[PDB]
Amino acid sequence: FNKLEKIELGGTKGKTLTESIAQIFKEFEEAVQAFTSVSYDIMNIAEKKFDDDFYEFRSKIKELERRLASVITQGFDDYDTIYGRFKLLDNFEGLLTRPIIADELEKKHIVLLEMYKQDLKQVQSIFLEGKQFVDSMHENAPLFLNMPPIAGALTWCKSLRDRIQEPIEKLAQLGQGITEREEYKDVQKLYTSITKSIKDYEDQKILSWEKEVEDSSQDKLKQTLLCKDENDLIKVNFDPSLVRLLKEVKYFLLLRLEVPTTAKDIYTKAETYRTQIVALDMIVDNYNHIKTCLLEPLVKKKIQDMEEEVKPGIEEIRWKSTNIDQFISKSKSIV
Amino acid sequence: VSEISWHPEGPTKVAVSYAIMRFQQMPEKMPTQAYVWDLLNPNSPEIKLMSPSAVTNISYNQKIPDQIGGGCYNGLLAVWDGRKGENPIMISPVENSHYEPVTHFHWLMSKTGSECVTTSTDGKVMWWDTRKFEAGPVEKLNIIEGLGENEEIIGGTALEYNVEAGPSKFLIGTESGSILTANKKLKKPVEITTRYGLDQGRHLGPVYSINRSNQNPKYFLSVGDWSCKIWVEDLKTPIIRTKYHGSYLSDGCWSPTRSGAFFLVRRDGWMDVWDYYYRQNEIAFSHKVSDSPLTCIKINQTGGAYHNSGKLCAIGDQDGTVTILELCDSLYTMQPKEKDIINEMFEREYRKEKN
Amino acid sequence: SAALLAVGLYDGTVLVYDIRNKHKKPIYQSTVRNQKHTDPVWQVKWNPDTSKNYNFYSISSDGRVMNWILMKNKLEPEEVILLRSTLIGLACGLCFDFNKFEPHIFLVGTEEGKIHKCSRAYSGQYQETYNGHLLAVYKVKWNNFHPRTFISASADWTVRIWDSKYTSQIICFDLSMMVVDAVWAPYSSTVFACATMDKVQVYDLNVDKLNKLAEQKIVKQPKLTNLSFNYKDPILLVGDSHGGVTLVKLSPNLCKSGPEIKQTEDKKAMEEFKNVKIEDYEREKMENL
Repeated sequence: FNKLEKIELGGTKGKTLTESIAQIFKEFEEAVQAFTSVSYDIMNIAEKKFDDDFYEFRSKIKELERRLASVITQGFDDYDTIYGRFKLLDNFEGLLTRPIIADELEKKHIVLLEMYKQDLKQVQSIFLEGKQFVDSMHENAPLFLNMPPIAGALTWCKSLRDRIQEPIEKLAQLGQGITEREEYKDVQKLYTSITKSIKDYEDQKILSWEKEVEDSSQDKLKQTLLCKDENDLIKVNFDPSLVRLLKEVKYFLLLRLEVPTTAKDIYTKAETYRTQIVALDMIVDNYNHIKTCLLEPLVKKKIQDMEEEVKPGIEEIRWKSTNIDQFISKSKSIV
Repeated sequence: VSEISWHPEGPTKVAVSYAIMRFQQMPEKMPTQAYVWDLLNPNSPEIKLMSPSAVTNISYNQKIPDQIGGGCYNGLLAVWDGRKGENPIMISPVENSHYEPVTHFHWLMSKTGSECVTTSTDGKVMWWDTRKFEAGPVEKLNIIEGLGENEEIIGGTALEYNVEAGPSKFLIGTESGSILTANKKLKKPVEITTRYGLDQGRHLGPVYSINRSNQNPKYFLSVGDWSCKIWVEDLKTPIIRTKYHGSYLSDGCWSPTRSGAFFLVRRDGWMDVWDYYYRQNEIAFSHKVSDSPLTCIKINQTGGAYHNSGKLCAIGDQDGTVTILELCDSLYTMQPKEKDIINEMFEREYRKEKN
Repeated sequence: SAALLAVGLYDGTVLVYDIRNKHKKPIYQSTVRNQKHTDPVWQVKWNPDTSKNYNFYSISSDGRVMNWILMKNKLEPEEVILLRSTLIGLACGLCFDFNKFEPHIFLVGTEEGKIHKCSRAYSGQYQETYNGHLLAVYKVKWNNFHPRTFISASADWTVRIWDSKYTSQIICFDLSMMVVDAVWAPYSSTVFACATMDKVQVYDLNVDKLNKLAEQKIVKQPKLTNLSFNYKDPILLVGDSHGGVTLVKLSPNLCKSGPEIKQTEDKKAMEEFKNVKIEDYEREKMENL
């Protein structure tokens, strides 16, 4: 009862419940004050007065334990969340009054199992609807904001898998042979079928990705420089699929699970590419706005010399080996 | 509609940005330009804000009347003038400004000539000077999680800053689901003090919006993944988790007027209101805005002419429509002994989490 | 606030009205979504406490004591207790009453016939049961100016006076015709009225031990469905089967502090000497049995 005072559940409808708990604590405080009187008693076997005083105190406790059971049932009918309700139990985990609270808990345990089925079933229904959109890559998809279309699925799937897995680690902690109850067994059997279906979807995405990782590594090497249109307007040829791969690798490390084979070398240098692409750009631009600025029949040689100077590089360009630092700068001293 | 902001004087104009947050799905040479609407002539936009790249987050600056500042998809920061508009007057350098898109941009009101702060999915928070864009930003903080030896750089998905909190604290949300706090010092260039939900409070997805009540600045909510949560200015674990929802939550904010009620917007299409004065178990009322998703909400701070504070709610759709909802004269107006009751409830919840 | 009017009707729908409002539609209604009880709602009462908004109490023949709280454009239901043995379903309940001295303790009458004393505290338990009556109890009502004492009027043509401490009745009042309802007098304790097949019958315990003081036939043509007492004046209201409602002013021969007129000059006596005289009378029946 001393622990009961300290408890401040704070859940839903307020004060009115804590006031009811306070009045309950005051009644207890009157009873223990009357017990402290120790009139005769002093653990005297020959005296048959303590046995009478026990029966009086035992009756007061049985009345008190029934008020606690009623307060717990109110507080449980309030939170209306598997999490909020499991938090309530934890507060009274040390404040279980042996079998009288245990008789209430047996009924409470059945209601928790029913609540987890509804959430688990609801996730399954969201996963099936989502799975279609994720693979499709539609607008208004489960994938949230800027992620890869592949890594985004795995992070999405992980977020669902994590939601379902939190109550099970809590359910294992409950006593009174919850595992032996047939209702719990039906939830676990459902859970297993959902986890397997999610894992199968991840396995299809990673396998399909690993193939795309091998195809992308080829593009990089033979990417070089591309210059389009009648006007010579050379630009960065860097594949969008290489930028998405570069982002894809970072989110895999964040979720840990698994990592690609020989894509580490691309991700270490990744930073160096994102300085070199910007740095490169610098010059590239300047060239464009240099080409169109003329009206040129004056000062052909200079401009030509820049064309004749640039005319290799582009040829040179291979992401296999970047000596961009120089090139860049020699251009830059002349641009 | 990637982000919305209200005019600081009163609810007369609503500046709104436009960009695709889906990756590489943006077309080649799509129209990159933010607009600014007036509530008198909602046919077409009052004034155009031409930008170098698509604008992700914008906001008005209360210090300088009509000076909108915005963060592009490139990583560039831009600043226009709401009267003349057209082209941007201040633009950051390309090389020193962060990689990947500006996820949040807010003004540091507590300063003579205004300053602006900016987070990204690169995971580098920055304190910019508007007068002096010069050679890059002033402050560079990379968002490490855990300390010790394990240092992973995680994308700063949301940033919250308030007058009552002061220029000391900057409340930052991350991709992994945690929430960090960066106290700027004149001593050591920056310090990351508190770690809200390293253990239990961890959101299942990225923390897309943080906000704190203007009435009680101690208490702030973060709208991560399916389920919104509420926190307290020291404690690690959240005080009140509020349900789960149909689809994810994009954004959510407190009523500037009323401490009790706060509005969430779902990617399903619905807005849903949680009035904690009456009921803590269920929703106050839900409302279909569009069949297309909702990417942002903003609420009118300060009132003028007909429209009082907390009445109009500008909501940004994925279709590109921006709806303005006049809320009920009960929802924005203060109910009797409202601020007292919510303070008592939160105090009770602070005692809960200690226990 | 006398404007707030509490209504119960068939299909166990709970209605609230305001007399102030001109339009005259229900202010509130219960629905299936607000957990409305099935069958009817025999008795409905207001909770005097106004700390937690406005508490409205109801009982159904389905047998669930429902506490309804007034909110803005919504009604929040709360199951107080369940009536509930080798039978099927929940026990039926035809009336309930709350003790004005102790708001926790409240009595409930059943179609089974067994009256039950109940606490708001413990939902799934009974404080005490009274296996006195043989058939459905129509109306139970606590006595005024004394706790732990009450009347009940049942289909079985008997009106009985309990004390809560005892498990059986103290006095019974066998009438040939069916008992329809019994109601305590508000001005004085040890005074109640019983209506039976066009016959209203008033008793006083000080004046006579068993015999009726007054028996009268308000109306000849119909039967008497219900009677209720006014708290201000000595005036009884009597309902008929034909929707007619006749009032009756009682005789001044019955009163309080009767033995001597304006003796001792006790102001406390009017809410204590009444508390004392039923105890003094209660003791007399314990010596008899």
